[PDB]
Amino acid sequence: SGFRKMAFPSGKVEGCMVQVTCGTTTLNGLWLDDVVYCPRHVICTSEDMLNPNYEDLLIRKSNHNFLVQAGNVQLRVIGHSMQNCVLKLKVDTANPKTPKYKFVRIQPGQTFSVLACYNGSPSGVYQCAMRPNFTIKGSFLNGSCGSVGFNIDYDCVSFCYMHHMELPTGVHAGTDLEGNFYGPFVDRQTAQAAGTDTTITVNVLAWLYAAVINGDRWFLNRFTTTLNDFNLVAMKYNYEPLTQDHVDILGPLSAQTGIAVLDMCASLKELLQNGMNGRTILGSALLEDEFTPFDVVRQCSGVTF
Amino acid sequence: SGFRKMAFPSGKVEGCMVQVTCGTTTLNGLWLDDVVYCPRHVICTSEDMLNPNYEDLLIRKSNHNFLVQAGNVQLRVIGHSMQNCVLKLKVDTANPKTPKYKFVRIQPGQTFSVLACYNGSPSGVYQCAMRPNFTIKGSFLNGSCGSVGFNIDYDCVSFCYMHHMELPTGVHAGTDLEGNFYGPFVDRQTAQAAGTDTTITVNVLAWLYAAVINGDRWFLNRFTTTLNDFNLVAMKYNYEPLTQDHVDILGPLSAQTGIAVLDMCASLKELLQNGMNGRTILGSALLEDEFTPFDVVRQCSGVTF
Ligand SMILES: *[C@](O)(C(=O)NC)[C@@H](C[C@@H]1CCNC1=O)NC(=O)[C@H](CC1CC1)n1cccc(NC(=O)C(C)C)c1=O
Ligand SMILES: *[C@](O)(C(=O)NC)[C@@H](C[C@@H]1CCNC1=O)NC(=O)[C@H](CC1CC1)n1cccc(NC(=O)C(C)C)c1=O
Repeated sequence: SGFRKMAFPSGKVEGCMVQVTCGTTTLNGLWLDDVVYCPRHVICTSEDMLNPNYEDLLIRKSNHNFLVQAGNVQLRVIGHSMQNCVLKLKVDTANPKTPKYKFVRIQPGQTFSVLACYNGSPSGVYQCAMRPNFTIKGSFLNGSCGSVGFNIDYDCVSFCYMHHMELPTGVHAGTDLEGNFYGPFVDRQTAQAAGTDTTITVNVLAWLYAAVINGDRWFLNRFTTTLNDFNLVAMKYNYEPLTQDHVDILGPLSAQTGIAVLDMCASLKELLQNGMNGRTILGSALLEDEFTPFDVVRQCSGVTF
Repeated sequence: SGFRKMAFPSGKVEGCMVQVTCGTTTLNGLWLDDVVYCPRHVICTSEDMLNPNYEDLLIRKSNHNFLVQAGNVQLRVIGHSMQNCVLKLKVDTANPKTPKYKFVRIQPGQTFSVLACYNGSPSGVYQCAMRPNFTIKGSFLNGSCGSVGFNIDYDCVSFCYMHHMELPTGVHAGTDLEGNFYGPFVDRQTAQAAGTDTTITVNVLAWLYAAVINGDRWFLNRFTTTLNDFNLVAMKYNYEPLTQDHVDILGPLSAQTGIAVLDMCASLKELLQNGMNGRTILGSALLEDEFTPFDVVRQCSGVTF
């Protein structure tokens, strides 16, 4: 028992991280088979940033401009290509440690582990979620770019994110591994606002089930509610509307704990209307919406990879 | 920018994790060179737990009783030995992936990453701290035992913890890698209380510096205080007394942020006396004492391993 924020192990992704230099700018890249992926903004200077034409900035580059270092091993680029906002670099050697893997585009609310890298070298690891505004509350210094977000399904590593930008708010935007941005963001140094950051209601609810399971259950309440009724109170506290599909998802928790979904929605509502009044749940003095149903399952079942 | 709880990468420790069966009971062990370390309570049955004599439970064991599985590779035990509350198993093969490593015994307040394992297989990773009561707020299901806590110093992996027990509170106790328990705990199923869990003041202060650095600075206060004065207010809020050595440690933060230690101690005091009154710091609605000065440095500097 006990409950914490925890990431999948990094191990598998560590051996896919490489350093990529072009011009001066060096950042991180990801090496799978005979391809190294990275943010295309590696070809830009601090000036190009303000309004780059990537197509045209790229014509003036050739394979040999792109230095790719695997610790000390220098890989030869024998081809290159821009896919959306990523660059794909054909290289001579295939990665001996390439795991099973896939490129996924997660839905908002979905969580993933992030291995933060500086200069191809991984500095640390943490879990975060694709916030409803399509940002993420990460920790990314300069040099962090091209670091990635991933899930693991026993063997298979799912790549959901590649890091590109920081926003005025101290939050981050980035791409799937096909290089399309989550949200409306562009890889340019222009003014860009997040949008309204809402709470992932379904994830909050699971966090409650996890609480129950761990014998933090004081916030349980005799009241029940209806779906429509509860959403009225959600919308007003800026909570993502809750669908039938969200309830479905919370079924196995619901079953296990003996607490009906809507009774848990009742208990939540009263916490919105009445705050936490000082107390803590699982040590957190606020509500935590960066845990999927699945995350909770995993951690209250002890799954491995 | 941004700030999160993040662990070192696991990678290096993953390749040292193995499964150890004796009797029925299987748990995790750690394989360095030609030795596999694990909690000695692997030789016990659910009954032995209530009051085992380990010496005598052990005489009736021999090398072949101890099954050690590295994925599928079965290692041959050619020797065994009890060190305090751990068992050391001489085996035929040395671990090809053994990194540089050391056995450390951390001080209370010190943090470390934990890679939680079930059946030699690592399920996930999180950071936690040796609480002043010598417990840790972990997430450990049955089968988690022998999972370990570690730091990394570029190359060198420092082993600070091996997991053994859960306590009535949903908290955990365990050993250094020489097998001595942190705190007064014993590997037996008897009644054991944590003791008073105090807050790691010095770590809180660094978390504030990290806040400042990230432009959460509302809690900054014109007042200053004295060391003796502030401790009076600490003791009463159950905060670890603050030494000169703690101030020393907070120097480089102090310098960088331009905020004197005692001015930060002033700002803290008022947060004790006045609560957070609703607001959040770095998204946390309480004070976070599971970040070392060093942790903060690392994350606001981008160090790698
Ligand atoms: C990345 O470029 C990197 O690590 N390069 C070596 C990364 C670094 C950021 C600094 C702090 N945390 C980070 O994520 N991001 C940027 O530098 C990006 C590059 C992308 C192509 C734009 N970057 C550059 C310039 C300006 C911005 N941001 C803004 O203009 C905001 C005001 C919206 C930016 O994100
Ligand atoms: C560990 O034994 C394991 O994983 N074995 C396969 C581990 C499992 C715990 C269950 C939930 N989280 C855990 O950490 N710990 C125990 O089972 C320990 C073993 C040590 C030798 C005692 N254990 C066994 C029996 C009873 C207790 N605890 C208590 O009696 C408390 C009431 C103090 C215990 O920790």
